[PDB]
Amino acid sequence: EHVLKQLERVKISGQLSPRLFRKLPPRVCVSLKNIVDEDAGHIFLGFSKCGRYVLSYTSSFYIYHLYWWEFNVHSKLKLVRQVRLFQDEEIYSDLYLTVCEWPSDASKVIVFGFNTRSANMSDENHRDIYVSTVAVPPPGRCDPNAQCLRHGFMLHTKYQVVPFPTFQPAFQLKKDQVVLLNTSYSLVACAVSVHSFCQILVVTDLRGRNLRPMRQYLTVEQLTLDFEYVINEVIRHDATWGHQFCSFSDYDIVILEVCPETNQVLINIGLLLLAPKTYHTSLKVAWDLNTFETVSVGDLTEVKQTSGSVWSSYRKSCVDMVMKWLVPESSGRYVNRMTNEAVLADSERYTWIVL
Amino acid sequence: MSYNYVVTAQKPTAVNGCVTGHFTSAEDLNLLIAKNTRLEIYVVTAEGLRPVKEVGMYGKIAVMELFRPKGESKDLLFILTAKYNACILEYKQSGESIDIITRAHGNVQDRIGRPSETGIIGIIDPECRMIGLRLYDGLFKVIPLDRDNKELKAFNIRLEELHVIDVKFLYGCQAPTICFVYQRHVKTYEVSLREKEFNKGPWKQENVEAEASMVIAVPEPFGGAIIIGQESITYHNGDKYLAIAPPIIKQSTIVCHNRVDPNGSRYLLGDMEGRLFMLLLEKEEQMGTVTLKDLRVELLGETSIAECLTYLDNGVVFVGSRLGDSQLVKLNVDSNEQGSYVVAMETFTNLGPIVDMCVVDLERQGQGQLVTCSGAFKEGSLRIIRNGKLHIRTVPLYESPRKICYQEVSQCFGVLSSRIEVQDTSGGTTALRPSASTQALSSSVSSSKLFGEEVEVHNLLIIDQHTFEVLHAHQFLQNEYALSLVSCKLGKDPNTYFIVGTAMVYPEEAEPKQGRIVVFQYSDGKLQTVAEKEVKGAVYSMVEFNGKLLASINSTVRLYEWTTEKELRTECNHYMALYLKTKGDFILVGDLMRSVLLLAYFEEIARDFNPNWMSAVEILDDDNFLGAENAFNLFVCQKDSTDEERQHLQEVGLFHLGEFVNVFCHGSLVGSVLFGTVNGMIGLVTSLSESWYNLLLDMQNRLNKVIKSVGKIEHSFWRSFHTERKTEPATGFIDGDLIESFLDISRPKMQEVVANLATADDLIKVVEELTRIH
Amino acid sequence: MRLYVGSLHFNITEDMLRGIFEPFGRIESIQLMMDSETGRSKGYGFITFSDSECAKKALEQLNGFELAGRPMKVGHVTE
Amino acid sequence: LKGLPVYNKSNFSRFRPSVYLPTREYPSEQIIVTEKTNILLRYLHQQWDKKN
Ligand SMILES: NS(=O)(=O)c1ccc(S(=O)(=O)Nc2cccc3c(Cl)c[nH]c23)cc1
Repeated sequence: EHVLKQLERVKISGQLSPRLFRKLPPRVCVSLKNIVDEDAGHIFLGFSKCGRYVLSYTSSFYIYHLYWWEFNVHSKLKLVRQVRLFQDEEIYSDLYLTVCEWPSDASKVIVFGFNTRSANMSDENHRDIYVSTVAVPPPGRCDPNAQCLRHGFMLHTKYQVVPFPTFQPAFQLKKDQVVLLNTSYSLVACAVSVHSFCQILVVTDLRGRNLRPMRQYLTVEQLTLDFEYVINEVIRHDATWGHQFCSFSDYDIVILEVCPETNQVLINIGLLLLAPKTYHTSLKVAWDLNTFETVSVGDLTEVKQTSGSVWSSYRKSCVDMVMKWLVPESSGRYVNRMTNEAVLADSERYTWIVL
Repeated sequence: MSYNYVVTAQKPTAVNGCVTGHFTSAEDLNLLIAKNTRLEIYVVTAEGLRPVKEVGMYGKIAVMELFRPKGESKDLLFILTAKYNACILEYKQSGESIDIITRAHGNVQDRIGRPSETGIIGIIDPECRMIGLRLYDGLFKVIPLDRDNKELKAFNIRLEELHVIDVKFLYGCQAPTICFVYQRHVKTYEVSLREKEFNKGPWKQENVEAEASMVIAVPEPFGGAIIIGQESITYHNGDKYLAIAPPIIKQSTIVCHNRVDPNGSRYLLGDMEGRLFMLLLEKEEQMGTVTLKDLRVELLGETSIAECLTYLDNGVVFVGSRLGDSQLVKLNVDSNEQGSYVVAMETFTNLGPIVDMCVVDLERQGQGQLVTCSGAFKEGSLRIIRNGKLHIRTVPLYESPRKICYQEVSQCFGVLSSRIEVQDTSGGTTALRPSASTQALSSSVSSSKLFGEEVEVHNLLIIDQHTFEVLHAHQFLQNEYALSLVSCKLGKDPNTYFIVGTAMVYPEEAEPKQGRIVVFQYSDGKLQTVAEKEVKGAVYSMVEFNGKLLASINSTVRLYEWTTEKELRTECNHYMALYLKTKGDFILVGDLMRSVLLLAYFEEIARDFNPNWMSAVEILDDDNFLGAENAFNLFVCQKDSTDEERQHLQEVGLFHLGEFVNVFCHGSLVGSVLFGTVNGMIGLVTSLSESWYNLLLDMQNRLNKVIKSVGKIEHSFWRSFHTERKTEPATGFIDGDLIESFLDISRPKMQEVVANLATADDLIKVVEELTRIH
Repeated sequence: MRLYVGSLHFNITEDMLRGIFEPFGRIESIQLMMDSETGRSKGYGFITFSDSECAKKALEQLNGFELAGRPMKVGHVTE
Repeated sequence: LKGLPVYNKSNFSRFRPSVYLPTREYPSEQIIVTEKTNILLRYLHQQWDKKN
């Protein structure tokens, strides 16, 4: 195709849409050797969903400062906001950092940090994952006596997981204003509230930039689903084989689908019970965040013969189910993820940052 | 703090769709048309189409189909808006109380599907059981048509193809089988409403060729479907396969169809070149049963480029165009002197694509007289609309007009005609039809040196403002492409010049790499090129900036001084600038994805950071700047007068217009702003005060609880700013048709609405001057 | 241990491969080779474990098994 | 060929719209209400009521 004939089609047709205008090449391109500052340890994560802010982070103990930058083509990429991530947290590792946005509620971003292995002798049998939500700098503004200017705050919490759970940044952040965290002993949904409830009808660290407020005011609410209690309740009622069962060792939980409107999240649960012999299942449980748990599938019983490959075969089944049951989500209502593994393409704004 | 008032100086004229049936009663052949929000009901009678009503829906009507359930005497109506409001409406005529009674209404957005590429497809089961809707990819919205007490519990069925071209409910199968074409292969399915799922429908899936686009469900008794598109017209039903590939259907894609005989014996096919085909099905008995022998298509002639076709009685068809003029056309049973079984009867006028307009003063007296450009391929025409009511004189060009401007010195019009020619090995390439460029008095090709497609010949026509014939056609060179045009005086010259922005686009590359700015004069019968300048890139938009020419190349806005030696000279390079508006010293550059940008004399001033695709922008005053985007909206963003807070714009006024606005032009037909959309609508934006804005706002909130709507669509929902990312109520704009409809209600309804201000006749006063600017 | 896998169906992320290659042993890096201009997966991938025995166990554990629309193969000699 | 239909031979033989302003209200009979439940979860529920 062309671009000029595409413009004529737009003029006489009135259906200009970036869905059909997607396989068109991005225009503006830089090697990031002309607009970058410190002429630092600024590793550039990637653009926002809007296209104006660019994010970067500096490791430099390690420190991990996070930086929102305002963009400009002819003039400078001006640094707007610098924020300290995970204060009063003893950090030791390289920390693969992953930042994400909510689908619609774009007033705050969320960032997770995962290392390679824990150091509590460095325990190989643990992993430290950190989380913190931080507000985005409000561009349209209008001494904290003005209301719509104090859109800046912070909430961080560190946890350890035990064989390791799966990062899932499309379903954990599909419900707006709520984050889902698989703590490997529980599943926790955290909801923040600025000034009527997004909850039923771990302990956090909240901060503004450095201070520590009291729990335009902000309140948090967290709901927490414990795996052992729900496994015992689902076995005691929905188990066509559950009489030879005695105990259970290990389980992995994958999130299949999160319905925001019904406030329900589907969790596949790959259990290792004993019934005796080593036996595995693949349960399915629907969780209703508005009040409670409902069963969907209490599946079969199966003998294991490879160690650990039960989990990879099981997660192969989970991605087989989700890749079968996908509905292609829209632009706008999707979750963007920025992570640099150690080029930034804003395909909407057609900007290339080659490295 | 910015207040504007938008009113419709011309209701949209382009036909968005048409349906036929016994709607007003059981016995009267109603023809229903949807023009972009207006549902115009007609009764076929002896003198012709006697128009009954014009019911105005609050939405862009995208699905409009007539279905009759069992036990209903006459047809009900199902309308779906393009904002996913659905309604089922029953006519009721008691002497004069025409009451279009809504029966069903509700929102069918699901907010997590994505918009499918080909469009909304609404289909009704031929035994009235349920309604199928492809709104989103990978999903099928089914509404059961049950009459129990209140609900119609619609649900979804996960279609597993994620790219479906066209889907039809099929005929005569004992359970309702859909039949679709996915990206291509034809599949069927059989819907199970009791369990709400697809079942493997009978007549398993087959392959078709990749440009197939239309599925037609043939009625009883034939069963099965026809798949049409690009020399592939294939009937399929189970065992039965049938194909045909004539050379006639190759040239252009068939765009609509209509069923002539009620048992599917013959069909009507309209395509992009405006031709007309009669698709013929032949019967055979082989006994009892009835089968299809052999398909044949038969041409009928040429009509206007049809968006919807419709056969009406006694051999007349309603060619309901979207680009150009709609038609009632008689099908002659006899031939003609060239092989045309179609003869024209009534040419319903339509503006259609208002690509651009410059409001000029033809005679005198400062009364605005709009000269818009219109049409797409063979029905491009200059429409001259003046206030009366609105008389619209049509000058057909038979080729595409791109932009126009007015050179009042020689009393002439410069316009950009782009005709499509089809290549051959015979010579270079010879055109299709006799058009305006081919019928010129004196033409000249540009003489400056410097198989599956179609070439574009781009010309400047110069057109007299009194007689509107053509005077000279300047044809640009091979693979040249004129984009933008401006008429102005430059430098200290005494004479006015035409300035055209041509590019050289090539089939092998998407991005253009060379173009030239060419400057002509008109020496009273001769168009003489006085300047040319070869620029590396395409010349996208050109504007006069205080005797200097502010050009825009690919992303480089340059400025040109017009030197004394008749030559153009560059000044600077600031780095898709495609709209350039100039109020004195400011420049409002609207990038396609850069929202808006300002410039001064190039010291940048402010920008906007918002996901938009600017169809056009406008400089309202030096503070407020007004843009229309491709999500069918309007928004105004002021300039706040803190250096980061100085280099920023704030979107203060949001308004879901419902149109795709191709051009803004300053002026007034009777300052104000005309916007000329792509449904032919011409609209007016006026600035306001603060207290008048609050007056009209509170009057409108008291008016919305009284003037009931059709389909119960909320006026706070139809006008609320809705793009794909977010939704929010409308601020900073006043829907002028809601307030102009105040004066047409009854006097008890006039005195019932207010109750909380002085009197009521004063409102009758104030609205009666708001109409005096149309 | 170094490994190349290319079989993916233009909808596998770095995270899906991390989750299905993880629970054998400690993993150090996943680099799913995406095509740049489409913003979408090219269909390759270079994943490196920490140790050298879990990648070799993955060679016979996950080779040619159908992932969700197609037979995914694993394989490393030197790559 | 040409045996075209006729609903009425008097139609089109002897060959400006009004605007519908609604004031009075006759109430709405039925409401289109979309089912809330997700497709996979509804499918798994209806399969768990098929074998169980
Ligand atoms: N657009 S999609 O194809 O529907 C789609 C895309 C990404 C995601 S995700 O963020 O949840 N990643 C994810 C998906 C599936 C399995 C796993 C494992 Cl194991 C770890 N992460 C997984 C879900 C759905």
